[PDB]
Amino acid sequence: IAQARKLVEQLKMEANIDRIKVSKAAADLMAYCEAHAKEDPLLTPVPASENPFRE
Amino acid sequence: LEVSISDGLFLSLGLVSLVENALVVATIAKNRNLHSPMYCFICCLALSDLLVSGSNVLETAVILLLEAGALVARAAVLQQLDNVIDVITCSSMLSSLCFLGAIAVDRYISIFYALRYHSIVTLPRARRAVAAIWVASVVFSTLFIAYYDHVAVLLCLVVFFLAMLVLMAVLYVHMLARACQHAQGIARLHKLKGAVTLTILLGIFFLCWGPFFLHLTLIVLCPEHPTCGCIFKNFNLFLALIICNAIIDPLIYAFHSQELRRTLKE
Amino acid sequence: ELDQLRQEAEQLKNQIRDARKACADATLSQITNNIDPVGRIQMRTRRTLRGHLAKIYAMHWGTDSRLLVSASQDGKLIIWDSYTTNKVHAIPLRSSWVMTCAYAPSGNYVACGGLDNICSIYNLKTREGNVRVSRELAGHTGYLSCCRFLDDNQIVTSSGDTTCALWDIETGQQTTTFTGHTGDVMSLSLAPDTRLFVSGACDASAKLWDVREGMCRQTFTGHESDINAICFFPNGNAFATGSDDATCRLFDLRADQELMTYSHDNIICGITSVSFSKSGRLLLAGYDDFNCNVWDALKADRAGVLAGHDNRVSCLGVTDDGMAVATGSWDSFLKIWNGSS
Amino acid sequence: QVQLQESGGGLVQPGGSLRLSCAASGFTFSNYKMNWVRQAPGKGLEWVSDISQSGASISYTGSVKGRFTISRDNAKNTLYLQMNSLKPEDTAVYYCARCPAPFTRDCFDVTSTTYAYRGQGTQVTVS
Amino acid sequence: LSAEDKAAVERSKMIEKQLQKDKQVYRATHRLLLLGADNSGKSTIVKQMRIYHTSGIFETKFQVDKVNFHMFDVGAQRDERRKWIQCFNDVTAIIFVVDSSDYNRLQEALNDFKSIWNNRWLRTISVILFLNKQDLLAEKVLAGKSKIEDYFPEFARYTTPEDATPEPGEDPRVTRAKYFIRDEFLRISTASGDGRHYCYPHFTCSVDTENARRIFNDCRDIIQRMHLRQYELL
Amino acid sequence: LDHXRWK
Ligand SMILES: [Ca+2]
Repeated sequence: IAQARKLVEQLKMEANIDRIKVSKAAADLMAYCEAHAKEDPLLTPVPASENPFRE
Repeated sequence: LEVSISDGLFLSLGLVSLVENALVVATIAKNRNLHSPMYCFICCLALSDLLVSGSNVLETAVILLLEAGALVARAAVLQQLDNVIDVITCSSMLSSLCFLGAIAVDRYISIFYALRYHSIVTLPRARRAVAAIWVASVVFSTLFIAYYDHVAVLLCLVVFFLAMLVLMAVLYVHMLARACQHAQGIARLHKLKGAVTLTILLGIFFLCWGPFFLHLTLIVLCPEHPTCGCIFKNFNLFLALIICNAIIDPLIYAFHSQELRRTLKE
Repeated sequence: ELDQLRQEAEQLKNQIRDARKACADATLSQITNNIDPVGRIQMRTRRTLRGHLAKIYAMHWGTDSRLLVSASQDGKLIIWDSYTTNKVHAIPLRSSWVMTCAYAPSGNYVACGGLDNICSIYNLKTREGNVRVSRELAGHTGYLSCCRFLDDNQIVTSSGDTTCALWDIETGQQTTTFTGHTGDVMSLSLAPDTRLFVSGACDASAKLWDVREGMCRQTFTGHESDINAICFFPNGNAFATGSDDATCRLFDLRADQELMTYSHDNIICGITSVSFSKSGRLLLAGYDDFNCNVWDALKADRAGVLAGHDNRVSCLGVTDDGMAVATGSWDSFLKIWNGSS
Repeated sequence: QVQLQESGGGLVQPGGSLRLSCAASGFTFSNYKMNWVRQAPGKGLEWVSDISQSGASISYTGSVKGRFTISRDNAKNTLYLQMNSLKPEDTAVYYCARCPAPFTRDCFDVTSTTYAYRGQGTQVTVS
Repeated sequence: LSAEDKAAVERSKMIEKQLQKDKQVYRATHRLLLLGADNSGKSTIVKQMRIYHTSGIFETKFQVDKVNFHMFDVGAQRDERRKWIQCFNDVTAIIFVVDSSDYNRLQEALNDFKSIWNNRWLRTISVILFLNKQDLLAEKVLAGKSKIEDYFPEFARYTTPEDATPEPGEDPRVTRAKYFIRDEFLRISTASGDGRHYCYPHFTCSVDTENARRIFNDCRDIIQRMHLRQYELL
Repeated sequence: LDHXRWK
């Protein structure tokens, strides 16, 4: 009866999902970061001639 | 009794005042967040003191550099140069006194009428009052240094200082009485600093401006008597006292704010 | 009986923790120990947008990298040209206590809401040339903490009544409502491909929701206290979370667990807003201490600090070009930050 | 996950004594101010007592002041309520509750109808 | 600059002129949070501000001596309030209403007051404290059926302060209970109010006509205490 | 010329 039925249902819905290794997730994130390191103006400041925020 | 002032001390005291006044004005010209009736009157005070210290530094520099030879000018020009530097100095003092009164009135209209404060006092009206004070300061300073040998100018300058002293005293003493009523209300529920603050404000005001208008008064009431002579012989110290006031007032009014202390520390 | 459900939930939670532990083979700080440091990122306040009267509570960049919406509890939305400081609009709100605003990817509509419990969407470019409310979305039973546009006609919304909702704007009604948070949901973040959003909700937890299926796919539970801020990592497979723990944490939607915790013991105050940079390597976090910090998201080193504010930082966002960082705080100013070499 | 395993409740005769215990898990226990809350049947929730991070302050509801005492052990993350002079009106469910944020002393929301950082609780019966 | 860039500056200046006009109304209006439990008479207070005249918040506008007050009553929110309360860090006062007759609930009212008082962001905000329902308190203490000593054991060792100003014909029983409750809130206020903020206790009944006058005087004194402290005259 | 006036 009580609403704990929906909580346990959601837990079993969340238990069966697939889970890659943490090492693979980390590798994907750092591969993305390194794949966009030149494109990021905060990480890699473009020269002042092409910043709209001062000249 | 005579106190030696005429060389080096007077100049360096002026230069120190120049630094402190400019620092106040610069700290308000940057950091636009502070631009408000309260601190705009304080900036106008510091500007007036800046012109007091600058024009006295120019006066003592010109006089010193005319001394021991060096620069030479025909006296018929030099007397008018002196007249102009006096008119700028006197205008910047009468303006400084008026802005001390304006700070008094602003604070008063911010304790009494505390709720309607931002309807009564506004930055437009602050701008208008500042302009009116500078216009009046120049029109009177010019008139006074034209008719300077007539008694009426000296007497009116004295009367002006006495009225400003009365205005500040009445407003600040009324504000302190109200602060003491609030302190009693707090004590009644919960169960000196005000006096220190007020006596510093008025003490410095009266001590560092007062003896100069005393001098002017004695120039009217006892022009030629030895009983008055040691007041006249120490005139240069009374100007040094006004420059000392120009140094103390930034520390009483501007750097009293923590936010100004931060923006000065940078 | 309730006890049988409670113990079954207990054993399912242990199973989920076991599954997470089984894939936790190596921590991010091991894998990235060979990565070259970011260096001392330092940014100048390029422009200060000033003229809100009260504390700024929310802001959002447009998709053009140029226009800002900013919301202040004096009851005004100001739209700013960040290239010029020009106020291209200023909208008088129905109620002053705005707590969220959002700025549509079509650029044409702006939305805000808050303690009125109503989402107000404004059309910026009607034929009469003057702003007006196109819809008021009413039906949340609590203050709206966050809202975000999916489309010219769909807005996701977040409320203190523990629910999210997806609204059809034209008809003004909830298509779906997302339920199962135990506390005030504080921030949304939509995925770069608009099928998923995460939300954190004044319990230990952040939840991943499927906009089309209407259901919670995953639940993240690392934090000690209320999650104030949430932001997807630009790949869309991870998200960062800021909390009253005075910690940020990064979760991966596919290892289903924490990767890394950003925490310096010199700072003990809550996180108010979080944003990644375009590359994702810089994580930018706003604090109750009147500051923002910049973190190497791969190494958890505190790369930089943006100490420009007189009151708590309340909102924080990078442009979609990655070209500038906007910061807003209760001192009534938005500061725009960039580097120059 | 943040969890609070209240563990000590039971039945006593009037004048009896019980010692409630909460085991805290998933958070840096030493940073948080902590409370006990109870709910008599048919009443809403009510606050019983409070302890700061290191015991540097303790507070109680006036109905309890001499009868119950809180204790705390940061070295093993346990929170206690030693109850020494129980009375029938103490018949209630007792909940260990944590303040929302560390390093802060405004104990908001701890009595709220739904609240995250509060245990399942244990019933005490005084016959 | 030319063409649309000049028109953009022209629009920006028209906006600036409207913002300068709105700033005056914003600064000339005083904002208040009305806060109180469901048993407290905050609604009947609101309904009697009109002499002076699913939604999550309600707004009451009233005027005293040509000062404009905005008083906000929090509506259909959930009971957890630690997050939305942070919006009111820049009001003039919290008006906190208490049912002085519910001794069984006075303790939760005190814990609510402790929470409001010690919150980091409300640390500047003064509290106006309406100890409402004084008629019910008086009738309850006179009937004597319900005690206060078993709700607050230290009441038996509390004696009426010389601070007291009892109304005509008030029994010492009722006066001592009344001021005991008043001092119960003051102990909290005085424990941690480090000069930044104060509270203003008022005994009131729902039928009171003078409550807008009270709020006016309390706001006046709050701003005076603030500026006299800013001027170091206090 | 002197510092100031009425000396
Ligand atoms: Ca001269």
